[PDB]
Amino acid sequence: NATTFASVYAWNRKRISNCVADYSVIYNFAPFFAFKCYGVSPTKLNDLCF
Amino acid sequence: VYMESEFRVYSSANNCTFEYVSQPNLREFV
Ligand SMILES: *[C@@H]1O[C@H](CO)[C@@H](O)[C@H](O)[C@H]1NC(C)=O
Repeated sequence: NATTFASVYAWNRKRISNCVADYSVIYNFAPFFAFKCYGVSPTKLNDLCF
Repeated sequence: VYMESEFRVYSSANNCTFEYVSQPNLREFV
């Protein structure tokens, strides 16, 4: 939901920890052009822990 | 301190993988 994203050469990174990783809120945004996952499965991503 | 305007305990910054905040004659600790 950020209003401005950084450029690709100066990409900004945020750390997510000590919270409830509810990935279901991501789907409320616009339809994603690409949602390729590697290793992890988006269907049961909430079931695993990281 | 000469309030508490200096934190020269550390010299630089790094990963900073974790952060936690809470409330602070004999006080034992383990
Ligand atoms: C968050 O997304 C909504 C649309 O899903 C948008 O209307 C809103 O402006 C966004 N928030 C910010 C702070 O831009």
